Amino acid sequence: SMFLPPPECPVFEPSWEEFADPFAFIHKIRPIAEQTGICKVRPPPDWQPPFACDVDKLHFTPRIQRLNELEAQTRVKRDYTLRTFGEMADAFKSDYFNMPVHMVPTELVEKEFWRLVSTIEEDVTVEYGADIASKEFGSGFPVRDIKLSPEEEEYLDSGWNLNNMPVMEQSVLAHITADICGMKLPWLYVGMCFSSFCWHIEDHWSYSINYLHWGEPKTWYGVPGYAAEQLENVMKKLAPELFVSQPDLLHQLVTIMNPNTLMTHEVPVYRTNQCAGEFVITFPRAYHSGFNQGFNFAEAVNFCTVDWLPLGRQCVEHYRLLHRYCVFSHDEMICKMASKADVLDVVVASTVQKDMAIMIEDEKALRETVRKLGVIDSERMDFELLPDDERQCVKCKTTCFMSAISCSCKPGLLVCLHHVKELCSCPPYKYKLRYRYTLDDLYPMMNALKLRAE
Ligand SMILES: CCN(/C=C/N(C)C)C(=O)CNCc1cc(C(=O)O)ccn1
Ligand SMILES: [Mn+2]
Ligand code: NI
Ligand SMILES: [Zn+2]
Repeated sequence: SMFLPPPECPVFEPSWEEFADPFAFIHKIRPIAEQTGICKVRPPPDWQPPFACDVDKLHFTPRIQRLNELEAQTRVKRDYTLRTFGEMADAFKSDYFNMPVHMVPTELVEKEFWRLVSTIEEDVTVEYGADIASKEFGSGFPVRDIKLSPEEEEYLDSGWNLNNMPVMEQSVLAHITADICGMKLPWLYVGMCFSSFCWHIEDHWSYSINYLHWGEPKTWYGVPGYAAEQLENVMKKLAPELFVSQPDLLHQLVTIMNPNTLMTHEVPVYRTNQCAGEFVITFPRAYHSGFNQGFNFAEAVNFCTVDWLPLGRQCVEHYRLLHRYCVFSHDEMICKMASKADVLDVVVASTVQKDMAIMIEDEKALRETVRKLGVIDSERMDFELLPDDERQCVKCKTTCFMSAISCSCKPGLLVCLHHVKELCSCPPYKYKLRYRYTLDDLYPMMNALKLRAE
């Protein structure tokens, strides 16, 4: 009546053989899990990585969260150690319910969270150590440096050690060297009761893998990729403030919204309580949100497989339509992988080859189009050398790589080939096509992938 819990998302309990290879396992579950957006994976009972960080020596400054439904919050933002944060978090939850922490039922915390965010008259604020870079704070998983124990060493090379997943051969980012805003490095989340993550999808519609190392559960809500635009239409009607365009990547607006509201508008929503030692996997373009039941410690990483690759291209097209900034150039990634065709995994090579064929035919059509507009002059340009802010389309903000148009009248400015008319006031003969590759350069790059693929 007040809150109706969404149905449970799928839970998988792989055997050790199934678990050994995460890419194979994630591909196998895709038919089921992509219908729910999120799923939970319980590792085999003996897979128990030991936790390595320290409670007194690592510091962080958490974000302050006002728990108000539909209120705009920025997606990324007093000093605490893990010890002092834990003391604050435990006292908060204990005092809130006047109970011991392990006695507060998860169902009650969930009901209370949704009551609390709905009520104007409540002004409950909490703190969340969110989006902490593993660079500075260190990973919860073992990494090669401190002398590691034999127990720690068993997990250095695990496929489910989140440090390794981005650099394994079946990762399409394995041979990519640009630093990509942390898409290959894990991020940490130090939670307390009611600290929350707003509704969002991942950069470039990537997967995410999320591991709860220890503490009280993390409650999730998830929506399948197929329903993403449904959800966005519901949210735009109820909170249009969130859909006004932002000046950069760091100004993304997000919010808390009751999943019953989505369910009332026929958006499918699934839930789970993720406990210590369990993974949650989010699928491409799968909206998710949630909150922590109490003091806890989680680690997550973006993840990009051969299954994701075609969706990556659709994402950048969607970003262009919305005038939203890219984290990296998808075409640049594809061309980097083509330049390493000889060392790619053969299934990766085959998949890149297919995406490259689409890229080449689209580029051919765009170049024919701008030529018909009277852009005659051209010059090769190594787009990859330019900082991102020097190669964004004036109009749609896409990061250019394959080609762009420049104008001697407006020095430094570029547009992508969809927006030739938006660059400058001057006639078309004053423009120049700047291109990374000739069409004749591209066909052999694609053939190398084909040879590798066999
Ligand atoms: C892969 C980690 N990541 C990238 C970090 N930022 C770009 C800094 C994310 O944005 C993950 N998405 C936010 C989020 C946070 C939580 C959480 O607070 O536990 C759960 C699910 N998703
Ligand atoms: Mn996320
Ligand atoms: Ni437009
Ligand atoms: Zn453009």
